[PDB]
Amino acid sequence: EDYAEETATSVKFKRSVTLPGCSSPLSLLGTGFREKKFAIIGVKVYAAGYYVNESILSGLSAWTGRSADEIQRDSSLFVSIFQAQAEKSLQIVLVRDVDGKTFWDALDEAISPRIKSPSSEDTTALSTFCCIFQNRPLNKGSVILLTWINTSNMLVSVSSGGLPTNVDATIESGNVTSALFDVFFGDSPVSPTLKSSVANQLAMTLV
Ligand SMILES: CCCCCCCCCCCCCCCC(=O)O
Repeated sequence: EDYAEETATSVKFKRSVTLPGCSSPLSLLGTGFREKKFAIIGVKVYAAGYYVNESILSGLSAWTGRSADEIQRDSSLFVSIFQAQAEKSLQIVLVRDVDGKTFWDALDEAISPRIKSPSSEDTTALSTFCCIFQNRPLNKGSVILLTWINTSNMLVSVSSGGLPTNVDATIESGNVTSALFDVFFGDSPVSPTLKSSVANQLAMTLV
């Protein structure tokens, strides 16, 4: 159809989308959910959809004909996706309210271990990134867009509902851009389902 459904949360993701600051429409490559245990039982925090400009597919021809499992366990393939000279974006849709401390804790846990010694440029990028979320309630239904323009530039947008239409911030930092990608597609993805979904789709596409 025109929309895909994320199994666990039932959140719908349009298969082809036009995103803020992106010239060409992007195609949905995978979906998944992120769950976390704050107390006793794990709960679903958000649904996520990863999009890519179809132009990056040609750049992954070295992996043609590989299985989903081979693709999933190949770090070089995901690094190649990150390095591709095209636009990619992650659409996060909150399925529960997220308060300030919860948000900062998660951001710190994701960034800090990956950037032990931030450069002045990284600090500036992170400050700009955080400013967008400061004094901003992240209630259920909120949509966050993390768009990769290149290996060092990202466009970030947030809405309280519906796909953002504006670019809230543009940041420059290879370390921050790389760190955020690793959060979702590295060895310990926060959303194993999202990574597996992307791997499966790539296996079908790189045939
Ligand atoms: C566990 C609650 C976290 C709330 C997630 C809100 C989405 C913010 C997107 C910015 C990326 C920050 C990386 C951390 C991702 C994560 O821990 O789920």
